[PDB]
Amino acid sequence: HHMASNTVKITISFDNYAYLEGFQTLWGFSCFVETDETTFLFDTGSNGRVLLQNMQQLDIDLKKAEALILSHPHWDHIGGVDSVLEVHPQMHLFVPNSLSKHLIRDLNAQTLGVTVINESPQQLLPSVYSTGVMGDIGEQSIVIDTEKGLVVITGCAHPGIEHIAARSIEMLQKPIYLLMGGFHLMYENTARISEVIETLDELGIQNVCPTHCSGDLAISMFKSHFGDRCLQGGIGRVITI
Amino acid sequence: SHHHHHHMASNTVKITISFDNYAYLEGFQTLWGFSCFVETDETTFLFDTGSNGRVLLQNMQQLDIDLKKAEALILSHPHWDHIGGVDSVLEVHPQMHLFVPNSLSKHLIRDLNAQTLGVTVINESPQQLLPSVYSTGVMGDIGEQSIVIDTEKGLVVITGCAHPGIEHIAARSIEMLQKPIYLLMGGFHLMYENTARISEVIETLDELGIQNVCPTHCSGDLAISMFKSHFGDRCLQGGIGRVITI
Ligand SMILES: [Mn+2]
Ligand SMILES: [Mn+2]
Ligand SMILES: [Mn+2]
Ligand SMILES: [Mn+2]
Repeated sequence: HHMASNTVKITISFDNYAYLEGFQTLWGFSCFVETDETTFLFDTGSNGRVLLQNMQQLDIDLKKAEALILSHPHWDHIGGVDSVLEVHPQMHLFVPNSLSKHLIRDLNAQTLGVTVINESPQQLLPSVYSTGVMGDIGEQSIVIDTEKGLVVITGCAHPGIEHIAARSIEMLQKPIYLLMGGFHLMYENTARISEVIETLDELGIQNVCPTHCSGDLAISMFKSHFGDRCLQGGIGRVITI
Repeated sequence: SHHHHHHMASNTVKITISFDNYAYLEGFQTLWGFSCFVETDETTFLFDTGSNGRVLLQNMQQLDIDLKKAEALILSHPHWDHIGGVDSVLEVHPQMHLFVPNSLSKHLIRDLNAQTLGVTVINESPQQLLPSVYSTGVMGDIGEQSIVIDTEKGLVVITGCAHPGIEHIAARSIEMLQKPIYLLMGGFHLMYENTARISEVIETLDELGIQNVCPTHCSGDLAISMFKSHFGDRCLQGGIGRVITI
């Protein structure tokens, strides 16, 4: 009994892992989201020239995108904004208040307008919600409401992947079908990661797709724990809900 | 069997402001950030890349700056409005050497190494980078380097946003090379200082003997006005398209 999404197609378009041959791996994250109600870009990687190149090689039509959502102000997620907005300025933007006011001003003058998200969760597009800005760095994740459950996407997940999972489940009172993105576990030891995994098991996370800054150790442990419920990420990966 | 040596000081230096939130010439899009195209006797380099690499390349075309004659790219510090144009510059002209502060992400340094002629990572010690061109070394909490150009008229010190304090960057430069400062230019980060401390900054720069200033970018209109009242013609107008000849 929800106003959920019919089909959701997520394409990783920038990553430091490669799911497909023919793509330059670089540090950063970005993914292209197509639903039956909206189309949007989530983050822009560290390099907008490679990002545009990746999208041409993936047959991603950037001009079909209605909105650009930014997770947090780090170089490896806003590094492609200028290249994206040059070719497709007619977009509404959704950014966290952690972003420089100078940048927010420049973006407003270039696009259909910038919505600034605060600590309060908020719907952005049909079936697409922001967690609100969390953590000291000031990061927002996006929650997509689908028939199979929630799909949560994070940039580097600085506030803690388990706090973002729990925030999303509170917002919409549905379980999480897919938790994906960068988890920022690359500097953590084995013990800590097993605690995170088992908290994600308590919350009932059904599938995960850790990539970007998640860490080789964490990704391996996630794989051995979730098995086939742990999806291979990287540039060119396509996930359909 | 003939020997060849670089000059210690450059006889002529030409500095072109190619990205700024002030405009000196008509018909350029101001945006928050800074970039400088520097031509010396023996080398040509970029100092920072603004916040928007597409606008940066457009500004450089309109200014008849050929990016491809630049031998090096120097980054002052990791803020979005100074590294925002790096990817656009390296796509058209990757055959450059890079000089970056150690406050840059090691992930970003790794990526820049694979795409360029190589990255030199500056630490806390001052360091020569090019003929007549030195870095102060990484200063401040954010980790910002400024460049000191050795000229036959004295030192030309260029700064991105000057987070460590413009008076400390001035003093460091003078310690480095034991020459007076002919020109101190760039963003001085004096935007939210009251007139009382802008005044003690100004007279510290007077005691250091700064001969000319060009505050721009994040300097602040309050400070810029006090600077232009104190220095008169020795305070130069900044902005896109401003060409300073030494
Ligand atoms: Mn991050
Ligand atoms: Mn990241
Ligand atoms: Mn700065
Ligand atoms: Mn700045």
